[PDB]
Amino acid sequence: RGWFDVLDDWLKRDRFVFIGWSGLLLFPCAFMALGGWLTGTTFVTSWYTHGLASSYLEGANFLTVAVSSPADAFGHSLLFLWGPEAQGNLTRWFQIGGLWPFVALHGAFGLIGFMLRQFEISRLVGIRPYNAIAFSGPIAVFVSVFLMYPLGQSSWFFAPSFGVAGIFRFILFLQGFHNWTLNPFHMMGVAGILGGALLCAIHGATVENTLFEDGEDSNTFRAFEPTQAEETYSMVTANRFWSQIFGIAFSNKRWLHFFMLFVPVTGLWMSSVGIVGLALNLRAYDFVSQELRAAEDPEFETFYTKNILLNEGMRAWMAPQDQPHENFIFPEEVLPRGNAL
Amino acid sequence: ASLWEQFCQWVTSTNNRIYVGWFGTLMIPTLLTATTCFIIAFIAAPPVDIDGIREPVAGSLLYGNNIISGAVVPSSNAIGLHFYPIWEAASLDEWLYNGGPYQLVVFHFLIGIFCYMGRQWELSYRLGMRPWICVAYSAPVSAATAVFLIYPIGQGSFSDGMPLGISGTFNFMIVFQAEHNILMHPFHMLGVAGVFGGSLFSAMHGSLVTSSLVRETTEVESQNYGYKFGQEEETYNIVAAHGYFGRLIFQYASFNNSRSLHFFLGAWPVIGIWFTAMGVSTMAFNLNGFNFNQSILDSQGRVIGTWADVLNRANIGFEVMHERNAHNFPLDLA
Amino acid sequence: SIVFQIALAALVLFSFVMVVGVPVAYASPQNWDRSKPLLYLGSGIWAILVIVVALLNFLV
Amino acid sequence: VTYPIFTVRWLAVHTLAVPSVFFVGAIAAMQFIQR
Amino acid sequence: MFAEGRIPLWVVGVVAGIGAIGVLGLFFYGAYAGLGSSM
Amino acid sequence: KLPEAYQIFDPLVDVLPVIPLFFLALAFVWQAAVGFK
Amino acid sequence: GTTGERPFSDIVTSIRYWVIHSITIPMLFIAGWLFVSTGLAYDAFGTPRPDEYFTQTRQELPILQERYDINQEIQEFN
Amino acid sequence: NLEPIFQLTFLGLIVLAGPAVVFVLAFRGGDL
Amino acid sequence: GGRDLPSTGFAWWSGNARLINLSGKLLGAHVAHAGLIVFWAGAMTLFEVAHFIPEKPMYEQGLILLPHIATLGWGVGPAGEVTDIFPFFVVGVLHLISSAVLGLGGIYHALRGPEVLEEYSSFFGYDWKDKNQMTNIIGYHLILLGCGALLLVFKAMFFGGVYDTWAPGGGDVRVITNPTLNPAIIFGYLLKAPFGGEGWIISVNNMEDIIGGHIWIGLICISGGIWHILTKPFGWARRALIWSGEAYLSYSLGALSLMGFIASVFVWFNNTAYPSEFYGPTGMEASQSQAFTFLVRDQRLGANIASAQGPTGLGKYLMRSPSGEIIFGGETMRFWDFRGPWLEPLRGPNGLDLDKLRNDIQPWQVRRAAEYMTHAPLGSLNSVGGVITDVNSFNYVSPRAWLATSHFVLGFFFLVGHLWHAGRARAAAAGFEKGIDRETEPTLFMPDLD
Ligand code: CLA
Ligand code: CLA
Ligand code: CLA
Ligand code: CLA
Ligand code: CLA
Ligand SMILES: CC1=C(/C=C/C(C)=C/C=C/C(C)=C/C=C/C=C(C)/C=C/C=C(C)/C=C/C2=C(C)CCCC2(C)C)C(C)(C)CCC1
Ligand SMILES: CC1=C(/C=C/C(C)=C/C=C/C(C)=C/C=C/C=C(C)/C=C/C=C(C)/C=C/C2=C(C)CCCC2(C)C)C(C)(C)CCC1
Ligand SMILES: CC1=C(/C=C/C(C)=C/C=C/C(C)=C/C=C/C=C(C)/C=C/C=C(C)/C=C/C2=C(C)CCCC2(C)C)C(C)(C)CCC1
Ligand SMILES: CC1=C(/C=C/C(C)=C\C=C/C(C)=C/C=C/C=C(C)/C=C/C=C(C)\C=C\C2=C(C)CCCC2(C)C)C(C)(C)CCC1
Ligand code: OEX
Ligand SMILES: [Ca+2]
Ligand SMILES: [Cl-]
Ligand SMILES: [Cl-]
Ligand SMILES: [Fe+2]
Repeated sequence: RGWFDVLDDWLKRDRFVFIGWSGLLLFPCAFMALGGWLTGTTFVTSWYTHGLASSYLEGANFLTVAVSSPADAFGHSLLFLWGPEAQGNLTRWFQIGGLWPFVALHGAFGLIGFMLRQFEISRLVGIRPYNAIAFSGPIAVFVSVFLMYPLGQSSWFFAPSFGVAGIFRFILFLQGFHNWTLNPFHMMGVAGILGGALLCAIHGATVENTLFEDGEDSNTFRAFEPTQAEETYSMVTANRFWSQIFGIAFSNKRWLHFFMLFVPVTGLWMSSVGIVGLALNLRAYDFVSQELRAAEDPEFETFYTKNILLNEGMRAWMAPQDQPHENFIFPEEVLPRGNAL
Repeated sequence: ASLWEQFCQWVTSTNNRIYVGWFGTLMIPTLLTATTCFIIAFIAAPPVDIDGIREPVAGSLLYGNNIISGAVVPSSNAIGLHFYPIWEAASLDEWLYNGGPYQLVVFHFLIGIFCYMGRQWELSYRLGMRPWICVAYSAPVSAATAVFLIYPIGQGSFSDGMPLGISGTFNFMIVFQAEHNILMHPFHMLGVAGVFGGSLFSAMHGSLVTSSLVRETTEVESQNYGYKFGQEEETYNIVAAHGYFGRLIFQYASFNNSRSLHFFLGAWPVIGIWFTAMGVSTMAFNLNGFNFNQSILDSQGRVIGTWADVLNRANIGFEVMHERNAHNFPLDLA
Repeated sequence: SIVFQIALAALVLFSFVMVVGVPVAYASPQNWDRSKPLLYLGSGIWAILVIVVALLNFLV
Repeated sequence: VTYPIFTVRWLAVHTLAVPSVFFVGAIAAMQFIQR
Repeated sequence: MFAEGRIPLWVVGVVAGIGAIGVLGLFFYGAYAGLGSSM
Repeated sequence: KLPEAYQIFDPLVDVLPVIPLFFLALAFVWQAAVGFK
Repeated sequence: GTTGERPFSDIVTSIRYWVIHSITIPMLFIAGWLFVSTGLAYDAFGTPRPDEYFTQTRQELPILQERYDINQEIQEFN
Repeated sequence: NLEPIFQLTFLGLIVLAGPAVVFVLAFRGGDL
Repeated sequence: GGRDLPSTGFAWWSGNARLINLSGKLLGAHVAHAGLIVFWAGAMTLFEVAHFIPEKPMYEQGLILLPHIATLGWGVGPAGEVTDIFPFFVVGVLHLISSAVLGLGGIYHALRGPEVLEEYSSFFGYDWKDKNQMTNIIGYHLILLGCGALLLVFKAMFFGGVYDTWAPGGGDVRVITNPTLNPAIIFGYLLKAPFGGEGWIISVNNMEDIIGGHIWIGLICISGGIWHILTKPFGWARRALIWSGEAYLSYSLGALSLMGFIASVFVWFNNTAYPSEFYGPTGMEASQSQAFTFLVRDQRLGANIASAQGPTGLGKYLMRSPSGEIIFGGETMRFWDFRGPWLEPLRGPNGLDLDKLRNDIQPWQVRRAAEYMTHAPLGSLNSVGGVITDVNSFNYVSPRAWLATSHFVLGFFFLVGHLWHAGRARAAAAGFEKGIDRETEPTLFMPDLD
């Protein structure tokens, strides 16, 4: 028994927390990402990068803490602790936003490790690896939003900050500057996510309301046995119900569950494609035909042109505070605004 | 026997290709009415003075909209919450200019979806099923009612109902955020958890079932042909799926009871959507999301910003531009 | 006036004693022989306490 | 009966719980900072 | 207690839940006092 | 506020209304003591 | 279905676990407390105290602009 | 002052009262 | 009755379902819960009294029970100023003490009293199928509810009256001497459109109508009580309805959902049964007040508010409603159905009257409009008042907002509960609430759809 196989045995033991070879990458990297985020949201400020308090130590709450993105002056520097910026000074590394790349990079490798874990466990137990394939969706989202978008932009500063209100800021920023709602790829993402939720709800309810009478209790949960060979609910009755209610119904269980995988995953992937576009400011910002007609015809108004106006207002009012490194100075009189407001 | 009994037997018949039922006797007319009007208005309706300031907004395709920008525009702010049926307009042109189609479509649609939920119960009763699919359906219905009925009621005008269009939906959302800070409202946070988690659990359940499919096909044909409609035998190995998942996270976090698993799949998104519907319905009464603007002060008393202040800047930018000609007085109360 | 405060504090103390004892007394059939009269007694006393407080409200 | 005390599970438990409790003490203390 | 040598698991649960409720109450109280309280 | 004679128990009236929340909690405590039979 | 380790309910219902932990858990709680309450956290992480966000000579946001010399920049911000 | 102190004393006595009832019933063998 | 899953078929999380056929235990649960309700009423009243600053308006202090007592005419006088704080204290105390009694009785019945009542007394014993006994209980309770309605009537007529925000000389507690028994008005309220400008019963705008409608409600409820004591359900009702405990629960849940929706709307719109003196302005009131405030200010500055056109060409301050009435301009055009005691002295037959606007506006009206505009029912969840983009220094959320939001949420969840229990009651009556019987799966005997 060579040392490699002895290690393989130890790593793949049946214990409370399976480790596996993938655990070597997953657990330290996941721990770094999670502990870095908790440490930043508890203790670390964004005063020097954003001019914002972003930790419990400064009086922020769960909704307003964040591991904020680094200062825009660093471009896409990876901001290693030992790098030319912090130069091994941990306190400075915290103050310049080193925690953001720390968390982002360890999270990316922890995500890799987790998908490798999915593969490893699927191989060990003897099933098909469709869980890893499904997890590719969240991976695409994380790569596109947290890595690809800022890499296309001027710096990590424009990456989403790891915090609740930081994420909301990123969301509103994308609306105002990129008109992300108008983007057909975001639209397909929305459809995928809403359809996934719909499928989850409808499938759970359908199963729960076509159950077979397999027990005597009003509590129907105890009339199932994991080793039972037969279906626990009536696919035939479910199909008839949905055919008569909605017009169509699933008749193939395998297709149903594959569809439940396919919908949200496809949605995540399409929205990731859209975010890649936004990284290069390749927006679906405008419909030129309506823009031209409005520029010539002062009576032409659509909801599209109204949304354009909202975006203009948001940009002008938010940019000075959202981009403090720019030293934007917008005198009050240049701010766009409607009457009386 | 009697003509009425025969009619009853027909309406409640489980042999109709589409179940009608007593709820169907209301659903079908109202839904067809809403659909016909919606199609006609989306294609060809003239512009609507939504803000009541004689500034009509073009919603239909024939007036220069594409599919993304087109909409059935909410009725005029001058109408407010008044009932505006066709017969209360001096002319069809007047009814159209003031946004009557929106009211017609919305009222019929809402009647129809409530009858759809009743019809789901009715058919489950006729088929001897358990009765609670309609309860799951009450989540989307609640959200739709919030955005088309409850919010306009609280705000005092159908002009503030969600427009029946894509870009109109986005406009609704942006203004809603500007006025209520829905992102910082925990019920919307719960709705987001509902939909993100529902999609997560959909992907997880679908993938685990697909992963544990029993070999019944060859590598050439679709594995879907391994399942035959109406078999009792289980088409996948739930114990193998539990083995995998309980090793992915840990044993006691994995369901091994399919009934409890499917109850959880039903309950999670439904509860999340109920909560976000209630969030919209209560922001209808202007009980808004959290306001932490200037919550953090330094020792001298100067405000230290947080991400909430940046969000508020965005909200103000949206607010000052929205309905740019509609406001005469400094506070957007109505 | 201090008698009013004393009666108020007594009523609160006896209400606490009642909140604790009543569920135990009703939920112990074995020791129901000597806790059924106590129940009676205590209720009466609690009632008396309330009455005293009310009177003292107009005495103070 | 007579299980091992220290395990990989013990370490996974503590790796999380121990810094969690320390952080909670820190945040509790934060609650009484005055400006 | 009801059995010697061990704590009932429900006693442990009640105590731990009371502690969790207490830490959450302290955080909510702190939202209104000290830093972050808008005052 | 409370009339003058009663402001010794102001801090008790301050906590009285949340009691039904504790009753709802006590239901679960009781079920936990019986092992959720 | 047990992978070998002692069940959690067993451990956390044992006397010895509680003799150990009624000490260890409060000790960590108060260590985190003291970490904050002694001011150590401010110095360890460089987080400003409520009186150090602005100084009598810098009234504006101390936004970093320098690509490599941030130690000097921070010290000049104070 | 003492208003939070008195308040917390009342709150804690109340908090114990319910679980104390349940614990006494469980230990002394009353019906549950 | 069993107290676990094997002997009841219900899990712990559905444990109250175990009470469906234990009439004594169920009565104990109901009485103890009633105690909880009365306890909250008393404790919340005492809390609000303790946290009450009697010279700062109620709506600025997060009070929802004290306004109810004030509207009833207790402890308040003209303009709603709090005269005597003791009646609020007495209401709270009485509820607290009776709550103690109710809790004791509920505990007795739930824990020691007889498990079922049917073999102890025919009067209190009931069976859900006993249509006569179920209607008897409906009848007793209908008589009680009629008594409660007449109690309101008696308070308004013979026991000091109620607060009339529409009182001439200023809103005040007044005795209602001429309630409208005229059935045309009373029951035409119920026929009014539930839409803008009609406001089905939300639009009741005078204490005479409210008191007269309550006299009618008392009579209807008492006569229905006697009707249900002395009769049994007819054939049509027996054939249309489900006759079971869960069915009756579902029916009541539907009723409660309807009532909760109605109350949320009522508190949002009505300023008669919810005087703005105690509940603050309605949203409509606040919008109208802002328009009025700036009309007055710009008029004092010299603006000819009759002829001033705004940017769009509609009048800045005044315009026409779609039916021609003279109304405040701006977005508040949607709120032109608003009526409030501070605004009606300026309304003529055609709507707002230029002559009154130019020479009848009183300083108290200016003050009231300013107050109402600045207490618009807008606020954050953490109780920061104003529009959501305002900063943290104004700690206010309207009581109307609290009440309307809470009651809309409760109404919806009770509609959900009604759906749950109605569906379950039907399925249980037909016997498939536990799943499809494999032998007799109905769909298997049904022809294929296509
Ligand atoms: C109709 C019910 C109702 C309404 C309208 C109010 C309204 C109010 N209360 Mg009050 N209260 C209530 C019930 C109510 N209360 C009950 C039942 C209790 C006993 C616990 C209290 C005890 C109480 C105290 C001690 C205080 C108040 C205070 C207040 C004021 C401040 C509100 C606030 O900020 O809270 C914050 C809002 C929240 C905490 C959000 C609550 C959200 C809940 C959890 C919603 C639940 C959702 C849903 C129903 C879940 C079930 C669905 C399921 C199917 C999933 C306000 C006017 C304060 C005040 O100003 O006193 C003068 C105050 O100090 N209340
Ligand atoms: C308003 C809330 C409420 C009420 C009134 C009841 C009432 C009842 N439940 Mg119950 N239940 C509830 C909520 C409630 N439940 C909730 C939220 C859950 C989910 C956790 C349950 C789950 C549940 C289950 C699983 C079962 C019940 C059962 C019962 C019945 C028997 C009680 C018993 O024997 O246990 C005994 C408990 C004790 C003896 C503990 C002490 C309780 C006392 C009353 C505490 C009172 C303290 C108070 C402050 C003292 C004041 C006294 C005086 C001075 C005023 C009873 C009528 C049982 C049943 O159906 O019987 C067939 C049953 O099996 N329930
Ligand atoms: C709706 C609530 C309700 C109902 C239906 C019952 C029903 C019953 N109780 Mg109960 N009880 C209750 C509440 C209720 N109780 C409360 C709140 C308490 C605490 C004080 C009690 C304490 C109690 C005890 C100790 C006992 C009962 C008993 C009984 C049973 C016999 C009744 C009898 O013949 O005595 C005779 C009935 C009368 C003499 C009529 C008196 C009516 C009241 C007391 C006077 C006030 C009337 C009032 C003006 C009407 C409206 C009320 C008002 C608040 C609105 C019976 C099934 C007995 C039993 O179970 O026998 C085996 C018994 O031992 N009860
Ligand atoms: C909470 C109080 C209460 C309750 C639970 C009941 C319950 C009942 N009553 Mg009733 N009743 C009451 C109060 C009450 N009553 C009062 C106060 C009176 C005096 C006026 C009556 C007089 C009365 C009579 C004369 C009869 C009943 C009957 C019945 C039974 C069947 C009726 C039915 O199907 O309901 C529902 C109603 C229908 C199915 C008919 C349709 C009604 C319309 C179409 C519904 C539309 C409402 C609309 C959508 C809502 C808008 C609000 C408003 C604008 C109308 C039933 C058990 C019947 C019975 O069995 O006799 C013993 C019967 O004939 N009652
Ligand atoms: C008067 C109203 C009423 C009554 C008497 C009942 C009675 C009953 N219901 Mg029901 N229900 C109701 C309203 C009501 N319900 C409403 C409004 C809904 C919609 C949400 C439901 C949905 C419902 C379902 C899905 C089920 C029942 C069931 C039952 C039966 C057993 C339930 C039980 O043991 O509770 C136990 C209590 C608990 C498990 C605790 C629940 C705690 C909730 C979810 C959260 C509380 C939130 C609240 C606002 C407080 C916030 C706390 C905050 C401070 C954090 C019982 C007969 C069961 C049944 O069908 O039996 C046959 C069942 O499965 N009900
Ligand atoms: C940074 C860094 C690092 C790392 C670190 C770490 C890794 C750590 C950590 C850490 C951690 C790991 C921490 C923690 C924590 C925690 C917390 C802070 C918690 C909490 C909580 C809570 C609050 C909860 C609550 C609740 C709820 C809400 C539900 C129910 C009830 C309860 C109570 C549960 C190092 C040194 C390497 C290097 C440098 C950098
Ligand atoms: C059965 C059951 C249950 C329930 C229970 C209940 C529901 C209850 C209740 C109860 C109640 C409902 C109670 C009560 C009470 C009360 C009291 C005990 C009182 C009193 C008094 C006093 C003492 C007062 C005093 C005062 C005055 C006189 C005035 C001033 C202020 C003061 C406060 C000082 C549960 C769920 C748990 C579960 C199990 C079963
Ligand atoms: C006091 C007052 C008043 C009065 C009021 C009144 C006079 C009332 C009433 C009322 C009434 C007198 C009512 C009612 C109701 C009804 C209902 C709510 C119903 C229903 C229904 C149902 C639920 C049915 C169902 C069904 C169908 C549909 C068929 C089949 C069978 C069944 C049963 C399922 C006024 C406004 C002047 C002023 C304010 C205060
Ligand atoms: C009026 C008055 C009074 C009364 C009071 C009463 C009426 C009572 C009570 C009381 C109570 C009634 C209390 C209670 C409580 C409680 C608690 C503190 C609870 C809990 C908890 C927990 C934490 C739980 C947890 C859990 C869950 C839920 C999950 C699973 C299982 C377990 C267990 C873990 C007095 C005497 C003071 C004085 C005078 C005034
Ligand atoms: O209409 Mn559509 O949104 Ca409800 O907040 Mn006032 O109004 Mn108008 O201004 Mn912003
Ligand atoms: Ca106090
Ligand atoms: Cl807009
Ligand atoms: Cl305006
Ligand atoms: Fe499934």
